[PDB]
Amino acid sequence: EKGKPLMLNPRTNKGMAFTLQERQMLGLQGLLPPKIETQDIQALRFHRNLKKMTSPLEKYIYIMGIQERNEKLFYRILQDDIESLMPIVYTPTVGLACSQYGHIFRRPKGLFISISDRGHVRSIVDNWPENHVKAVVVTDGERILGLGDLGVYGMGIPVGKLCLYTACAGIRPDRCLPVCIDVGTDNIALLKDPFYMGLYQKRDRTQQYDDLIDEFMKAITDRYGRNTLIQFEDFGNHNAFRFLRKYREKYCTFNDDIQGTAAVALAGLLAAQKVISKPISEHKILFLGAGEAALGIANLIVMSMVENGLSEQEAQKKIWMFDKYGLLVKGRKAKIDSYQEPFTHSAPESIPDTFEDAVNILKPSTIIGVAGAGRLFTPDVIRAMASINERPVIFALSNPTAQAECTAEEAYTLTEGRCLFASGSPFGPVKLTDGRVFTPGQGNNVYIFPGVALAVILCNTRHISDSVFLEAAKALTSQLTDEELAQGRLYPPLANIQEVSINIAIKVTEYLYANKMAFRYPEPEDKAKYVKERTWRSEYDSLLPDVYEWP
Amino acid sequence: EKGKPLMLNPRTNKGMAFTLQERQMLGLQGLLPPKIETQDIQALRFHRNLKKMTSPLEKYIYIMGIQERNEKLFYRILQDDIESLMPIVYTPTVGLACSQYGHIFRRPKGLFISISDRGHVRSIVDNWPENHVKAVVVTDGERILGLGDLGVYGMGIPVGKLCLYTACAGIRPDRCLPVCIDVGTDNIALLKDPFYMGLYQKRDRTQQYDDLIDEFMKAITDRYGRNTLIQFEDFGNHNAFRFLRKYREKYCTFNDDIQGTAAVALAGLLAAQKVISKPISEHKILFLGAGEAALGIANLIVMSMVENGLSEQEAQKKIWMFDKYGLLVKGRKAKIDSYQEPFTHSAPESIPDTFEDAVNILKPSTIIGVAGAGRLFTPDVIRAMASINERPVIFALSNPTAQAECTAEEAYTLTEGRCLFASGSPFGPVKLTDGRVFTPGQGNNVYIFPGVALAVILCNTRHISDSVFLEAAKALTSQLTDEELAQGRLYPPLANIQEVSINIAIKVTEYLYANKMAFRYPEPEDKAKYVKERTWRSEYDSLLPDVYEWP
Amino acid sequence: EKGKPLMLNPRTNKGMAFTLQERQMLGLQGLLPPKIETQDIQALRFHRNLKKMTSPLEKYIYIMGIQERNEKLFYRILQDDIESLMPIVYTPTVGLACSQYGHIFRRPKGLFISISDRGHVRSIVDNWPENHVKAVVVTDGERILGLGDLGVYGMGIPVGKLCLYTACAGIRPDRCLPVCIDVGTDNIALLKDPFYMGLYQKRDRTQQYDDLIDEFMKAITDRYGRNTLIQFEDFGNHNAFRFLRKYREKYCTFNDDIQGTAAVALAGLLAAQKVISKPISEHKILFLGAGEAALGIANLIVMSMVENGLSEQEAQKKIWMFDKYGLLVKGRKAKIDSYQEPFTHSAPESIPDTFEDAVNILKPSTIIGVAGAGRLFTPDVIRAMASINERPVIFALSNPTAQAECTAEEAYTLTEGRCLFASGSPFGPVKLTDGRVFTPGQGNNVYIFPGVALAVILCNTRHISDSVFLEAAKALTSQLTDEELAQGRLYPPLANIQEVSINIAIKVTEYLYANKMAFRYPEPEDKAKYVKERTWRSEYDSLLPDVYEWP
Ligand SMILES: NC(=O)c1ccc[n+]([C@@H]2O[C@H](COP(=O)([O-])OP(=O)(O)OC[C@H]3O[C@@H](n4cnc5c(N)ncnc54)[C@H](O)[C@@H]3O)[C@@H](O)[C@H]2O)c1
Ligand SMILES: NC(=O)c1ccc[n+]([C@@H]2O[C@H](COP(=O)([O-])OP(=O)(O)OC[C@H]3O[C@@H](n4cnc5c(N)ncnc54)[C@H](O)[C@@H]3O)[C@@H](O)[C@H]2O)c1
Ligand SMILES: NC(=O)c1ccc[n+]([C@@H]2O[C@H](COP(=O)([O-])OP(=O)(O)OC[C@H]3O[C@@H](n4cnc5c(N)ncnc54)[C@H](O)[C@@H]3O)[C@@H](O)[C@H]2O)c1
Ligand SMILES: NC(=O)c1ccc[n+]([C@@H]2O[C@H](COP(=O)([O-])OP(=O)(O)OC[C@H]3O[C@@H](n4cnc5c(N)ncnc54)[C@H](O)[C@@H]3O)[C@@H](O)[C@H]2O)c1
Ligand SMILES: NC(=O)c1ccc[n+]([C@@H]2O[C@H](COP(=O)([O-])OP(=O)(O)OC[C@H]3O[C@@H](n4cnc5c(N)ncnc54)[C@H](O)[C@@H]3O)[C@@H](O)[C@H]2O)c1
Ligand SMILES: NC(=O)c1ccc[n+]([C@@H]2O[C@H](COP(=O)([O-])OP(=O)(O)OC[C@H]3O[C@@H](n4cnc5c(N)ncnc54)[C@H](O)[C@@H]3O)[C@@H](O)[C@H]2O)c1
Repeated sequence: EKGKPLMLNPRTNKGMAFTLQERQMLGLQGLLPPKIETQDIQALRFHRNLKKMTSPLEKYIYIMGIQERNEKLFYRILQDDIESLMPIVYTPTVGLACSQYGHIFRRPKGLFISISDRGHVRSIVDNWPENHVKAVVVTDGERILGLGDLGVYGMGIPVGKLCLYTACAGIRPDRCLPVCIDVGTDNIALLKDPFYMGLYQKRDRTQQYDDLIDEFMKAITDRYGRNTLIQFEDFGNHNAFRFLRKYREKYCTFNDDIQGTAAVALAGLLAAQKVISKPISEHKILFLGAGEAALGIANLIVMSMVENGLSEQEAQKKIWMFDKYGLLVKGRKAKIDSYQEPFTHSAPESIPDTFEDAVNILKPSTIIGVAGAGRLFTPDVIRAMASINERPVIFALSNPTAQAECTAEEAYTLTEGRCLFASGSPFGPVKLTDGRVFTPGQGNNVYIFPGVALAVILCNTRHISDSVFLEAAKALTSQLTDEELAQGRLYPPLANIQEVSINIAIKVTEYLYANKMAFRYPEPEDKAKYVKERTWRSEYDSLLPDVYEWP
Repeated sequence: EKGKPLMLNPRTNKGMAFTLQERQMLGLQGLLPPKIETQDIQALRFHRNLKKMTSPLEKYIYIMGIQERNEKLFYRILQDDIESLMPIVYTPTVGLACSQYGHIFRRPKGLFISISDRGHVRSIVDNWPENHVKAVVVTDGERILGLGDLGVYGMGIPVGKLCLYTACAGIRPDRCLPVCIDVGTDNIALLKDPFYMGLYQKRDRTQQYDDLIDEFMKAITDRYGRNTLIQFEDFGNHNAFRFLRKYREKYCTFNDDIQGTAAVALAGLLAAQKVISKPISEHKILFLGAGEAALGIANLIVMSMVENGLSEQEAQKKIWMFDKYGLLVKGRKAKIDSYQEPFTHSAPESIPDTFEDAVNILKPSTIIGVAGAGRLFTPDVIRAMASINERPVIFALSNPTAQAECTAEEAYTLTEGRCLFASGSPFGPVKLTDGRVFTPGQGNNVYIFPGVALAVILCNTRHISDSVFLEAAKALTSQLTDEELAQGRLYPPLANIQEVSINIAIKVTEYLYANKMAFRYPEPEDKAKYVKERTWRSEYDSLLPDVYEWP
Repeated sequence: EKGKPLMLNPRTNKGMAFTLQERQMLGLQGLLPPKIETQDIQALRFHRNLKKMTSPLEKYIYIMGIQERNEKLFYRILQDDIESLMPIVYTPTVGLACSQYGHIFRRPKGLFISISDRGHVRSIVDNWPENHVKAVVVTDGERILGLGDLGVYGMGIPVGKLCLYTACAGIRPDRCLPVCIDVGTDNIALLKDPFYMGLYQKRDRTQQYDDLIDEFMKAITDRYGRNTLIQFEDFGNHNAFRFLRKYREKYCTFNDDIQGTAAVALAGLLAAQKVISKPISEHKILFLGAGEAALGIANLIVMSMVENGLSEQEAQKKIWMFDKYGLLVKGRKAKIDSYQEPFTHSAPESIPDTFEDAVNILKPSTIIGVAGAGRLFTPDVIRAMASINERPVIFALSNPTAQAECTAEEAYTLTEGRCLFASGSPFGPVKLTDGRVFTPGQGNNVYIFPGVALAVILCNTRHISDSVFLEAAKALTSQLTDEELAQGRLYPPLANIQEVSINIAIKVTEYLYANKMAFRYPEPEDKAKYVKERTWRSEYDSLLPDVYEWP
């Protein structure tokens, strides 16, 4: 309306950016200090206030406070210094906040559906004020980064993720809905806490759990549409793979942990090859770890191979996996699951009892660290790759840094700068002795999920096939310039995650349309112009009314 | 209404306290974490959080964020630890916040009137969303405590002041209005700060300034009534006195800086007399300082004296003042003003050039430190007094602690535990070589204004005479129990400022009616029941609609 | 929200129908009489009330007052007695209301755009409180039926028109937008009336007029979309045709006055052919009149013919027209326009000076009365036709009844019950000397536009081709059951216009998809289920919030 409510609403509050005319006309005069500020000035104010801040957590609390008060300024701010603000609002720090959730808590943020609510999920869904919701991010808080099961504190994740859907892709904030399904928590620490904000019960694993997810899926589509994008996040391996399969062809869904991961990784391996043009038949990849990330990446790698001329079987034979019980080999005592068998091959004559051994026995051309257990890519493992291959492809994806398999410096120096390196955690440029400076790239999931979400939404796509991620991967790598690829950059600078994201969305829409997966039909001729035109801008909208005379 | 709006309104918002029933029936189910908490658990969480807090400003930012999200909880917390929180929300920490204003600024909190809006102050005033305003606190921010002129940053004062009107007296927050008039600022640190939130101009001191205060005075009573309590604060000596003189008989107004000061001070003295019972005529009071506070406490002392059998001229002659220029003598080169004149006596035979000399030449039985210039109550002046009087009354009121004229330990030790001591800033017990524990009291204004504002509001009083303050002083001193005086306390424990404030309310109302100053006329027989029956409680209200069958 | 606002909103207001539960839980308990009624009792009360009503205008004022207080009830009532109410709400009574407008005026009901607001039409358009508008009906009020130019009083037309879009087709009322453009009025009775509610100026006919229609056309699609259904009505021949030509391929628009007329008419003829099966080439149609309606039905006949094996030139030659100036002959002094030209044939040897002569000289097998000038189908012309044709097709379409060319009794009696008859205005059975009951049908547009608007809306069609109307005509005629034709009905009973309208919807959608005219592409397999699944129901919705325990 007019007056105060205009200020108590973040979707409208312009704060001191309300002009004099607006303050006067809207009944705000006197309610704000005597100075009128522009959006530029407000961003400049926050930047300074955040600049002189210590912890990433306090930076988080402060910036998220800006979102609950002024959504336009908040995105302007976060878009003005996205490279550094992204890890605060999301990526690494959000996980710190999910730990303090309840202690740092100040104001709710999304939609909470508890197992106690079973049978009434649509009523809870109908309580969501937004009518035109296009992008939903769900989590049950069961697996938050390396923090484990945080219960309802996991809500901090979808919130931060959606923050990026908007900041990078330009997806409308009002059409985004963060959701957290509370079925209980297995984290005893939380259960004991009297300030815990969730169901005081152990994670319900009964059928009720499955039915509740079904209900929630149905309820969301019933009100918002069968094509409403629903992305699972931090669900817990078993549920994440099975729900992905169970719904992928029934709803517009996908799990970023499995597929976004798979695509960012593939994108790296693709930029590598653009360097060492060697027969795809000349590749053998070794995985340090055989879990969620490893499986998603293998599967998408295999798909890249097949589409190039190799059988499914052939593609999978060039992929080996080494988890905490050693090389995933046919018959081994340690058990192997469905998703793993395709990569569980016949034991070599020499069964390694060390990754370094495997690296020597199997002789892979590429190594991928997804074990999340420290520097397991020892100098012995490293130099044992630089010796085996002219240009070793080394991927240490385990986060946070302390968990990585190795640093960039380790990789580069130990390989005299002949390795193609990339990691999940950031590392600065490694300037060796000869003067060479190698700028390593970080394979962050944000390169993929935002542009893929927008493309699917703008094309009214109702089902997301894995082929869209291969397409996505390809689209990311195609962004890398010559010079970028010449300095060890297997990823475009995170500083332009925006145009990279649009470019990715544009390419993906072109793909959806050409493969009849799109349904917004008076089909655009210029898919670029199309996408570019539908991106939400953080610019403030003028509120004045059109007043004119009359002849 | 119901739904989100209910949560976005601090007056109604009860956070995790809304019951399941309320959430369901109100359209909130799903917008809040699946946990039901009590105001007790809530208070408990924020308390524990605040305990583990380092800096006070942080503490202030934290707690002021609760007040902007859940008013009830805020006052609940504030009242749960009144003594420790009052100084954060107001008393001393608030002044630190005013210097920060613009840096810490999260959301606006009061009504801003600028000399730019002259002629249109009513419009601004009509923008205030509350219709039944009973208590206004104004400031032009010209003299915030020791910080000086902080322009519009002075708003933090009326805001914190009012928090206490509510916290101690039970004055309904929705009937409180924090006001700040911006007529320019003389502070060059401000005029040059690009993120300053006020008018970039030197303080206007022309007729427009006076005209604007009148306009504001008329605009406020026009909308809310002529009996609307308007309290001035941190205005700057010349204006504070003259405006006090100019409207005290035209409106319902008072100046806590002048009048509330005179009452807590005077109430300390009255407390002392419970020990030193000698005739009032035998008193001689020497003031370290001759400013606003010296002239305030002095004039009120005179009245207590005059009302005790002394002519007004004699009363005046029992008081002496020593500013920076030395003893306020008749004829001194150092200029003397109209308000000091009555205390500028003829020069004694021995004119001191030092306060120690003065203490000697006049041998006052009472000394009041109000110069705000550090320890001017030298260990010698102290002892001088202990030798001139059996139980000397030493009042070191200058704040903050660093400006205090001396300390608890100082005074008590240098007097052997004979002196009766009081100070502006706090000091903990002073245990002596003989094991005698001496707990001094603090002369904080918060003792007077809360209970006095509520009495005036509830009686529909239209004017406040100094006699009302004399009565508050006597009402406060009557709160002192034998024991606390047996401990050195010249005031009741600040720990229970609530009841002390209510009891002062009941006292002053009784006096107002009895003196035909009250206008709420169906006059109560039990003034106690009357006051207590009208205090605002912090208890959450039930928001559940009445559902029942129809027989 | 809840409370009074819920009752002041016709969309939500359910009057005495709100349940006790809803009243209690919604804050209405006490604001409504202590009685709970059903929509059935409600409908029943207003029905009985309306039965005991004398004049139709009263009936209109009454019922239009229900629509402004309770939308659901309104459509419930309207649909409970569709045949008798349609003529009150629209068809004929509505025109009477337009003359009264300003006298009967209670509350505004649509969107008013004035030539005064040129350049600012978007602003006005943005003021419309509905965001998802699917159907707009525009009129400049230049030609309201027989009443002529009624300026802004023409608003009553789009309003009543739309009531039927909803009543018969099930098009959601909140997605309907009645529009009236005021560019001045030529009516002197209006220009002089001091209580006139429009612009006191003669109709603008300069470029500004054309410019304003464009502006309106662009402003409407700008906000709601390019596929937004915009229907023109009562515009005035020249404009209605030219604007129809100008935008039919630019926007999603049609003119019911031209196109809907041509379809009900033509659908009557098609019905007749179910009796007179002779080859289409053997048909000869003579028109009494050569205006908008004659040119509409003619052109659509041509298309049905052309699509049946006739060249377009021949089709045209099977039609003849007789305006006020006599037979439309080649060379006649009486001017002939571009639209009549194709039906202005070379003069026969015997040029009639009378329609009876014409009927003789051309011996048409079909005659259509569209001159709006009373009984021009003289008892002689009638018999002439009955002697020229075994079963002559006589269509007296001029309205109201007084302008009809002849009557049911007339035609049937003067033909011995051989003629196939249809009329614009209603006529009850015509029982004959032999006891043969002849129930004629009425060619009301309400047969076509409702079902056609819904088909176009649901298919996201962006343009409407005459072929769509040809299809509506064939879709309607297919509704006719043997029996009703056995009774003389050349159209289905207006009593069941609902299903007849839905069935026409399902038919036209099937045609739209099949001809690549639809754009809602996840194309339904069961178009019937698709249409029926999207009709708006008049049933009251439950407003009770979901309350339940937590196990
Ligand atoms: N974009 C990215 O950078 C990105 C994306 C997804 C996951 N990751 C990282 O991948 C790591 C693993 O994630 P996940 O979801 O696959 O986990 P997971 O728990 O599903 O699997 C971890 C695997 O590592 C193996 N492992 C653990 N300790 C080992 C050890 N000491 N020696 C050998 N193998 C060991 C386990 O057997 C297991 O198979 C995490 O650190 C995560 O940060 C990075
Ligand atoms: N052929 C055309 O180009 C055409 C046709 C009809 C209407 N329109 C215009 O489009 C508007 C209405 O169409 P629409 O809303 O379906 O848009 P759209 O068709 O351009 O977008 C397609 C889908 O993407 C979604 N979307 C767009 N931007 C989004 C964002 N930034 N964040 C999240 N989701 C987003 C929409 O909800 C929609 O479901 C109207 O204003 C109209 O002027 C264009
Ligand atoms: N309730 C309380 O405890 C309370 C209330 C009000 C004021 N105060 C304190 O009183 C002090 C002064 O307040 P004010 O508003 O009257 O100030 P003011 O500026 O109006 O007056 C200060 C006076 O002290 C004199 N002075 C300054 N330095 C001196 C020196 N070195 N030696 C002797 N005299 C000196 C000045 O001449 C001046 O007359 C402040 O520090 C304030 O904290 C305490
Ligand atoms: N004789 C009686 O005891 C009597 C007579 C009439 C009405 N009432 C009751 O009083 C209520 C309304 O009357 P009222 O509001 O004028 O009360 P009031 O007349 O008792 O209060 C006197 C004044 O003090 C103000 N006030 C009361 N509590 C306040 C608070 N906590 N904070 C700030 N200002 C406060 C009021 O606004 C009023 O101007 C009604 O609900 C009615 O039930 C009592
Ligand atoms: N669905 C229906 O039943 C329906 C639909 C549309 C129009 N109509 C009726 O058709 C009539 C005309 O509508 P229109 O919009 O085409 O009108 P119009 O003014 O555009 O055309 C009327 C034509 O009739 C001719 N005419 C007038 N008097 C004549 C006379 N005395 N003898 C011979 N010809 C004469 C005129 O020359 C003119 O060409 C109206 O009365 C209207 O009620 C019925
Ligand atoms: N494949 C499917 O069957 C499918 C796919 C996605 C969403 N949905 C459902 O559709 C709903 C929202 O989609 P939609 O509104 O675009 O529907 P829709 O796509 O089925 O309807 C097509 C068009 O017709 C309009 N429309 C429908 N009924 C109307 C009516 N009665 N009156 C006037 N206009 C009407 C709509 O506004 C839309 O522009 C959601 O609640 C969702 O559950 C169904």
